Amino acid sequence: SNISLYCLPYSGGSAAMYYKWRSVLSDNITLRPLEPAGRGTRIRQPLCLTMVDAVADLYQQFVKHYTGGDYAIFGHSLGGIMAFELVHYILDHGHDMPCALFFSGCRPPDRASHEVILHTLPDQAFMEEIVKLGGTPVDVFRNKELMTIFTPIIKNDYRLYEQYVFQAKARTLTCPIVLFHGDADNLVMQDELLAWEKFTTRKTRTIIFPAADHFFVDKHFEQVVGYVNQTIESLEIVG
Repeated sequence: SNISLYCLPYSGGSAAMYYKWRSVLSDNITLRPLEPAGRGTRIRQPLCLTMVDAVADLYQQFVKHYTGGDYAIFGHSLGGIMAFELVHYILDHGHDMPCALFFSGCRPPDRASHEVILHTLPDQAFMEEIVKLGGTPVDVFRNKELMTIFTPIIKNDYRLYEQYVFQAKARTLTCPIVLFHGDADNLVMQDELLAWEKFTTRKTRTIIFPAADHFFVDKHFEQVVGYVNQTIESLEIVG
């Protein structure tokens, strides 16, 4: 059979971070990067206003290639919160349960709080703070051209994650959850990820990348896809 893997990017990111995944993903996995509005291929679209609007926006993307087969969802950081909210929104529409879900660099949705509200800082102070936190690569201040166009986009995505307020759901997921974590990640508290297990009736599994920061998802993408591959291959054998 075939399975489509929908991938959501981190804050400030675009679907193109996942284009390179097509060189390691299993041959019966169809890559389906989902482009959030206002960046990448959807740069002309207004930026989302609230998490619920951003989820409705991605669902419209989802239903451009979704015909009822098997599927999984991967998201990194904000993309992981959006993946969580999006799956329940898909289920609220009457679609089937995904095969598996991957939440990378993502604290549990009931604890996905910001210890600080950064999005209300002046642009200059915001970008210095997120460079300090490892919430974007430090080579971003090199090109000040790049920063001008880029700052509104990443600041909006921080606004979405900071104003996010978890509300419990009408259902427990019934698929496996896989969690990806870089042990040197300052924005994800390893101890907290145990709060992820109540959100599915199946096994949660955690994979820690040694000597890896927030952006292990790009630097070690081949290993991440190695695990996505083994998760899906393992479900094709035993369900």
